[PDB]
Amino acid sequence: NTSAVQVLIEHIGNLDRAYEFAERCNEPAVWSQLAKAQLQKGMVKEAIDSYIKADDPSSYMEVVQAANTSGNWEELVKYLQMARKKARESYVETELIFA
Repeated sequence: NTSAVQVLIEHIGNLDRAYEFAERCNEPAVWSQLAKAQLQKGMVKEAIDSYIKADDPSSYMEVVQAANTSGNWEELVKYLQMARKKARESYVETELIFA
C-alpha cells in the first residue's frame, strides 16, 4: 500500500483516477508534498485535500493558510483538528491560533 496511493502523480495519474485508487489504501504516504504539487499543477486540492488529510499538513503554512479564503471551511476546520495534536509550539500552534 506504499504506492497504490502516491500514484496520484502527474505523468502517473490525473483527475478521475488520482482519487480512484486512494479508497483502497489506508495507509499512506506523501501528504505534505502531494498538496504542493497538486495545488500548483491543475485545480484539485479541494479533492486532493478532502480525501487525505492524514496528519500533516497542519500549519505552517502554505496549504494550511491557502485553505480558508476560497472557500474551504468545513474540511478546513477539521484540518486543524490534528494540529494541536503530536504538535504544539508557536509558528505552528500560534499558527493554529492565527489560522
